[PDB]
Amino acid sequence: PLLTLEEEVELARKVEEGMEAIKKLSEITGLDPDLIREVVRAKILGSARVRHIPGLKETLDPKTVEEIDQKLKSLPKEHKRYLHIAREGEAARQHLIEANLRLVVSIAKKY
Amino acid sequence: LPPGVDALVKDGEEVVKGQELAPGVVSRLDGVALYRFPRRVRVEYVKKERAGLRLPLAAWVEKEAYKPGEILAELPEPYLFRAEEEGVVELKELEEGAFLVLRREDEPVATYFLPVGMTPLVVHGEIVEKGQPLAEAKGLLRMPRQVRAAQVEAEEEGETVYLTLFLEWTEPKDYRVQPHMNVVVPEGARVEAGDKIVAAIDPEEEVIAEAEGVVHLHEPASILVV
DNA sequence: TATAATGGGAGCTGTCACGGATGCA
DNA sequence: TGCATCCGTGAGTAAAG
Repeated sequence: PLLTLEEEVELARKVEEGMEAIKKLSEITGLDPDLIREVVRAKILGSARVRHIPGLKETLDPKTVEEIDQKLKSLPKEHKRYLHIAREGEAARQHLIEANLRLVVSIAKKY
Repeated sequence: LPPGVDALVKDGEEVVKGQELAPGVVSRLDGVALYRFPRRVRVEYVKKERAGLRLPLAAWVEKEAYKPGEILAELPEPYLFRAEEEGVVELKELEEGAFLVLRREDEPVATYFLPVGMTPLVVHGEIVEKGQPLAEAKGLLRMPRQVRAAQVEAEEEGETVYLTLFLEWTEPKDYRVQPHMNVVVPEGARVEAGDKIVAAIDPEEEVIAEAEGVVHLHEPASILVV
């Protein structure tokens, strides 16, 4: 279904705050921000989709994503909070794209 | 939810299929209802103060404390509760019942309490001299539903008693939330002075809790049954 | 890179007979 | 166990065009 202004603002906000949270998690863990984003995305989407990303320096298989998810789950409460932030941001990203898929059609029909 | 109408169910509360969720909504399934973007945030701010009252000794109903609605005294004839200080009247009417506060220069000199059954005979800001009627108590009088008497201290003087009540009650203040604002506080949580309730785009539209109180969410944009 | 924009158009047609798979009663 | 019904497929050679 099509979003209401409130749902749109809420999803966009969660997306922005999740990107900020991935930045903060890279600050803390000293890991790579892109690898962190890929791990959060992998868990949000499920094991249905897991593949090697071109920019990543490591091959993204369920073993390494479990390792990184464990290094994330072993954080203090005020640190591990950013993990939940990022997860909810990714879920909002997916639902925002899916909610606005109709606009693409209504534009592309004229090309 | 249509505009302005409120929810007949509460946030976090489990529901049943067919159970109506609002005056125009009936949930098709069972489970945990959830609020989507509450538009009005009401905070019940708590207040622990000290207020006095003088009554005939015959009408009094002696107790160590008073639960809400409980009878405080029963009067055979109309009685005039008179001022025992001189000042300007700060009238503060609750849902039912009121508080009178007297202040001389600016500092309060008397804080009275008029439970249900006492019609105040004064207007906010009025000047009162010592001994003039602040309220008439007619017949039985009882505590309001919104305020409770934690402790009671009495003093016998002549044919009257003077009660120094240790009162505790809550006062509501509403806040209007806009679609660009999000509630960062759950239902029924406790805030302090300085805690944030509703964030916004710019800091000057945020909702900060002035004092301590209990948060209540009303008028959600929609209700999500999961 | 910033008003808002939120579900598509074209079908197009005078066989024909068979063989084999699907669909009902 | 028997029928109607539908879908796919094939329907002459050389020449020029």
